[PDB]
Amino acid sequence: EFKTTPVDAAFVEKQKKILSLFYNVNEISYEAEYYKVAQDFNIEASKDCYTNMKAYENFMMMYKVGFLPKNLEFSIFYEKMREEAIALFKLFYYAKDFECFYKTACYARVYMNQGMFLYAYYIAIIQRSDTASFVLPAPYEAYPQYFVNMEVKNKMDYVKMMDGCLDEKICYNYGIIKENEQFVMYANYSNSLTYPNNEDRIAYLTEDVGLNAYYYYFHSHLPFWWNSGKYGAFKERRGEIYFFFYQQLLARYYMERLTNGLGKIPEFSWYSPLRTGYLPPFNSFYYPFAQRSNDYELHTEKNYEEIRFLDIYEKTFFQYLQQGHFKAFDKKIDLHSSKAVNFVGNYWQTNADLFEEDFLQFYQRSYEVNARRVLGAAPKPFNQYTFIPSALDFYQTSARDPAFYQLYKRIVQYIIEFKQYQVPYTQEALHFVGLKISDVKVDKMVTFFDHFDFDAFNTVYFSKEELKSSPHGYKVRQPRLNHKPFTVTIDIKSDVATNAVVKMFLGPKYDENGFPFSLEDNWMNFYELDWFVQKVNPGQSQITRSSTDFAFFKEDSLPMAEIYKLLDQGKIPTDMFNSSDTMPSRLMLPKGTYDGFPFQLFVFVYPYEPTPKESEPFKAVVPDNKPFGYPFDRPVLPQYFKQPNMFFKKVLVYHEGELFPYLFNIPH
Amino acid sequence: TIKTKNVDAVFVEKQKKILSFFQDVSQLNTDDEYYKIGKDYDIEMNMDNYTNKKAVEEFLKMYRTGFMPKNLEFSVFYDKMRDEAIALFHLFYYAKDFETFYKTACFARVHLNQGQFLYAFYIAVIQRSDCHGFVVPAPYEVYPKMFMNMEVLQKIYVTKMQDGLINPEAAAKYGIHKENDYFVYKANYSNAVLYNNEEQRLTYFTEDIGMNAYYYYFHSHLPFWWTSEKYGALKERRGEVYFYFYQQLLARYYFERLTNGLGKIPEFSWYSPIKTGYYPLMLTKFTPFAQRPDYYNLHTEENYERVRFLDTYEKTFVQFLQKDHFEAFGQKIDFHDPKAINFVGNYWQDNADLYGEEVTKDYQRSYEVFARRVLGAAPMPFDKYTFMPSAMDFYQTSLRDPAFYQLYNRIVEYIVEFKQYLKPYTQDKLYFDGVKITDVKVDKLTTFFENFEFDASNSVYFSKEEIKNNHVHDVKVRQPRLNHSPFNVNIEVDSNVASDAVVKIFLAPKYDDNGIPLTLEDNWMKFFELDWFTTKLTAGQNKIIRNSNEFVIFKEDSVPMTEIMKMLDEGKVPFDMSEEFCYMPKRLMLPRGTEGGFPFQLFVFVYPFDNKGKDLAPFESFVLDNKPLGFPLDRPVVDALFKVPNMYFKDIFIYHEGERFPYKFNIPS
Ligand SMILES: *[C@@H]1O[C@H](CO)[C@@H](O[C@@H]2O[C@H](CO)[C@@H](O[C@@H]3O[C@H](CO[C@H]4O[C@H](CO)[C@@H](O)[C@H](O)[C@@H]4O)[C@@H](O)[C@H](O[C@@H]4O[C@H](CO)[C@@H](O)[C@H](O[C@@H]5O[C@H](CO)[C@@H](O)[C@H](O)[C@@H]5O)[C@@H]4O)[C@@H]3O)[C@H](O)[C@H]2NC(C)=O)[C@H](O)[C@H]1NC(C)=O
Ligand SMILES: *[C@@H]1O[C@H](CO)[C@@H](O[C@@H]2O[C@H](CO)[C@@H](O[C@@H]3O[C@H](CO)[C@@H](O)[C@H](O[C@H]4O[C@H](CO)[C@@H](O)[C@H](O)[C@@H]4O[C@@H]4O[C@H](CO)[C@@H](O)[C@H](O)[C@@H]4O)[C@@H]3O)[C@H](O)[C@H]2NC(C)=O)[C@H](O)[C@H]1NC(C)=O
Repeated sequence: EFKTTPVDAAFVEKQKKILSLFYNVNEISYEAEYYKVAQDFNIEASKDCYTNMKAYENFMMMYKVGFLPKNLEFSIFYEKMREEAIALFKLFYYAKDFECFYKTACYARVYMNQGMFLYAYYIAIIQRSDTASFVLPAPYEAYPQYFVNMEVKNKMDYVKMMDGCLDEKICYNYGIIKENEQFVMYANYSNSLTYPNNEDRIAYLTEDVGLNAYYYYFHSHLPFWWNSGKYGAFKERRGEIYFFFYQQLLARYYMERLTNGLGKIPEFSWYSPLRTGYLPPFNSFYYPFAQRSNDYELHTEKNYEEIRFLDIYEKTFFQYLQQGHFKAFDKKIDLHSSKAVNFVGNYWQTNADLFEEDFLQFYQRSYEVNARRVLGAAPKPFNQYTFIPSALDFYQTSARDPAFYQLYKRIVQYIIEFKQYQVPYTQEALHFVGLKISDVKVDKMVTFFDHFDFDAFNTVYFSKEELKSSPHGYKVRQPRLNHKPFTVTIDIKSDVATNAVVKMFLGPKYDENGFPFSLEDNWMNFYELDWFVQKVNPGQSQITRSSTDFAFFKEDSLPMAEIYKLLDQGKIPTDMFNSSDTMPSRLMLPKGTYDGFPFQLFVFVYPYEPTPKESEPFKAVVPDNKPFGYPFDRPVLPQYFKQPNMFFKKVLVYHEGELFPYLFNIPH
Repeated sequence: TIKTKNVDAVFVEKQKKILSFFQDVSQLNTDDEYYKIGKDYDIEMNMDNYTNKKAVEEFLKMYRTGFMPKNLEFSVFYDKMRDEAIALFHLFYYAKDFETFYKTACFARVHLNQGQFLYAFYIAVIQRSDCHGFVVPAPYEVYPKMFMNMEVLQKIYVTKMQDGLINPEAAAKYGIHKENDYFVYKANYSNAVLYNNEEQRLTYFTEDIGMNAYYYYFHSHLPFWWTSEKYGALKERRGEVYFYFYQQLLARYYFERLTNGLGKIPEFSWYSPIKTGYYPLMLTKFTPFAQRPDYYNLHTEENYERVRFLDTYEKTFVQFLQKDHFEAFGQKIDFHDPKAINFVGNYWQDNADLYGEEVTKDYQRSYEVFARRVLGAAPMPFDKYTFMPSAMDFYQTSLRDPAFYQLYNRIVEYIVEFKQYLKPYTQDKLYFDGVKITDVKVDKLTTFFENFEFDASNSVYFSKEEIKNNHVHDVKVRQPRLNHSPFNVNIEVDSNVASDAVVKIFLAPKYDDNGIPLTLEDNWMKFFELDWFTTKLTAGQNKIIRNSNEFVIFKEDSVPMTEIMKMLDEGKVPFDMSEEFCYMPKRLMLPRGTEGGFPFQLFVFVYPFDNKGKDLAPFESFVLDNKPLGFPLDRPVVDALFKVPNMYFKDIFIYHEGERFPYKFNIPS
């Protein structure tokens, strides 16, 4: 069913050790392995478990003081917590070998705030080169409270308090059933009480567990606060990735907007009311998540300083552009080079690369952090360890808030204003001399919703006795967007046998009006679907390529239950190991219409130039010296896009079955 | 295929005379008979030719002070202009007989303002009992300036100045063709050139020449400023008609919103800015129409006085609501009485019947008049005769403005509030003893666009020679309009006892924007009436078939006045122009479908046609029933106490064929 990889026994021991810190994250089991190891791990007397004496002794300074206590909300966006998280990450990452890393994690798993631990631990598994290939459970299994709406969470809690079902038939009518002595709780996406506006049409994409997790993975693969020295040659292209990642996401999101009749992502002002509100159905130990009403005035007393910070952060960018020959933080940088694109993305992110340092420093203030605090609408932190959460406080929940897409669309618009200074590609740079795409055909592209399970066991609490047996079996089931596999068929005539790159993009055909888009106005609204190297023959030849093979999408994560079962076969899911940071397959297509929703497919073929071997942080970084998003990485002169080796096809996206997800969660 | 009807040479003569006034409307053929009559006609001398001594003298006192001059724009929303229009109306209406009427109009055509004349003439013909049965051409043929953008108009103007085309093939590129001795101009809706908000999705509806012409007919059949005493039975029902007309219009419009993915009509405040602007592309020979930018602050200095008026007008009503029972306007009104709907509607239209008078007076300030002015965004009028027009100074253009629908949504909603005082019908009143609907079946419902032409000749000025030789009809405008295929409705009913029955057909949405099914409790006012009729039931099972083109509430397109001349030569007139003047055009019956098929519901009601104790035959051949208009959806419903064996809700889907977008019809290749 799913791609597997054979895996050896030494691997199985280690993967098991890793996965085991993810069970009942909210409680300590006094008789699990990890607790004994933690009791036995003398942090004081193990300087020699670490590569780096400075990292170690830094941790100890903080530790002898004290860290964020257990059970409070952790967010990387508050300074003191970040600095604690980073100290923990350093320890994890400079652990001499796996056993030392294991012991430290056990230690932290017992003695530290669980959000803080989980955050550094994910990040550590991904970055340590001895853990590179190891698999993680999906964030929704690790943090189910950020992915379950309140309604469902309370239903789960009440079945635990009752220790099961009064009678099946009552519970069935509340969407609660038993399968194989496991509880299944049916969950709707939220109604207009949480999206009090049109943005509620889109709840099935914005609340999707895959899409939210996607963003979390993205953050974990290269956190803003860390340099990218780990990845060598890639360092010089970090800011490029930032733009590309957000341009792609907004392209995807606009496409969902279009199929639900919704139009452009709205623009705002720090000095004006923001139109579209959001009321999160989440809560922390102390606080329900902050709500932002409709027409929320951004410019109130408590935001005045933050807004002045944000306002000048943007205008500083404008001043660079006005000046052409800019220069922040050491060098003079020219706008027509690419040292430039690097700078641009880093600038908007305030990442560690901007300042050319290893880790972000306590006093270095982020644009994104301050925007997130203003848009999140929360009252100010009570003390440094206690803030009032909003959706924008976490990567697991950010994509739920319409303001998220508005903030990032603004940043993307600014970056695009810079792209006006880049030289557009000429005819000769885009022409594949001697080669011509003569036709493109596609299978029916069809979307539908179907059910989806995950274990939400991590936010139910369990007794001392039950913990001895690491208990799960509280499953949430959700209708989720999906599509049928299709094939793309490309017809090629060339003069000569050569290696080629084939790329595919999906973009809109018509605006909200019903007018055709021009390339000049639409290049930013295409997202990449696939990338691959093909060996062409001389003459007439034919390339077929299934959607299940598209380079940039993954299969669904498996639950840990399945992971252990596969592990017992020496098997592992390829997609969870080789590409967690990639968008889920089921969301590759925006919801269609029974009708057939008009979009367009761009197939581009250009020569393969042999670029040697790396090991970069995302699967978006493909073995090619070309810009990411190439040839749609910058403004376009439309007269150059009628190259024989390019082809635009109208495709229609259909939908099958029920149009509305709630029709799948109705009892009788 | 035009529903015809036969006529005698006396009719044709009168009819040709009536029609003569609509030719070359902005000019005088000093050769035509209408001129000779008009020039010399002495009104004082003819006082004995009028039913009303003082209406003649009132007129002649007005006429000696002077009337609105030629060429300036007329609108009935301004005091002095209205009063002259009414003064002239009376003169027309009290003419002894046709001869007198005709000579009077000749005078008015030669000497009075043309929009003033036409406005009064039009109404006179609908109102004079000796003119019932006569035909008037389409308002778009009469005021083509009002039914088309600047772009077409300028092309038309350019062609007349050059006296033809310098380059046939360059003209073709501009949507300008010569067919026969006609110039045909293709025309787009305004969204093909302007997309300033989402409301531009709906310009094939709001700019539809049929829909706009419809509203002008409605106004002309019963002006707010005139009593309805002449319509007998309708007098105690005037308010209900007013509500019903807007309620219907707004349900229809809302449907166009849903299929274009736009949801509820937005609410506004007199104290806040309003979101959606309007940017008229229409030209006045003297001026440009006023623009309302987006986020127009209604409450600026120039409106402080008008808004204090609108607010009290509204609040007085909120006070009536709170009071339940009260004496207003010299009448004790009770809100639990359903008949109070008469007063309610009258109050919002500030019509003459509110005061129980023949004609409204200047000091009876109208709410609608002042809402239209406020929302129109015009600067203050220069003087009594000189204003900056907006879409909302004219019945012909009002539907073009999104703010129009918001205004009347506002008023309708306040009326809905009063409706909450009415007891919902019980089982007992709705239940047809021994009758049951077992099935309803519908033919595919499909929409599509097809081209439509009209004579735009009145927008153009002809030379003395052309006026003589009567080559004055040569300009046609071609524009895609919405339409639909004919479809049948099969009703299968069981009844044990034979008897007469009324069959009613209603159309409604099926889901809100969240895609939750419409409950009746909330959504009874979003039902649009398609058809009213009677049949004979027999014991056993019957099949009732009804075609969409037998639907009583809709009419066929008017024919151009040129074709009416052709027909009058055979002794014929098109039926739907004569007694079905003021119904909505059939082509606009259904909202534009989607290609996958948009979900609606069809509601079918069957109830006994007992006798006809009281039936409407005065203004409208409409409610031949003792039943409220929109019966049984004229008041709030209870889902549970509502459904009975003789009602059927059927799920229906509205398709669309061919091009989705009008502009696709105007591409040259
Ligand atoms: C109702 O509301 C009130 C007020 O909000 C709230 O009171 C607060 O309770 C918390 C704890 O629940 C209090 O915090 C504790 O305070 C003591 C002493 O605090 C003072 O002394 C410190 C040093 O002497 C000084 O530095 C402080 O600034 C302060 O003046 C602390 O000792 C407590 O323990 C720490 O807690 C952390 C664990 O989460 C650790 O960082 C820390 O280190 C650890 O400790 C062990 C020894 O136990 C050591 O061996 C390890 O090395 C380990 O790292 C230590 O355990 C704790 O901070 C807070 O002060 C109260 N507020 C006020 C204003 O008095 C009530 O609790 C609320 N009640 C309810 C029912 O909700
Ligand atoms: C209603 O609204 C719709 C939508 O707005 C209008 O539809 C538009 O109609 C346009 C024509 O008026 C059409 O533009 C043409 O597109 C075709 C197809 O690509 C081109 O062939 C045309 O280009 C010719 O004219 C240009 C300038 O006018 C020249 O620059 C160009 O050279 C070309 O001329 C020809 O090409 C040769 C050059 O090598 C030349 O030698 C030869 O002799 C030719 O003359 C136009 O660009 C729009 O594309 C179309 N819009 C859409 C979205 O479809 C419609 O016109 C409006 N209708 C009315 C009645 O107002």
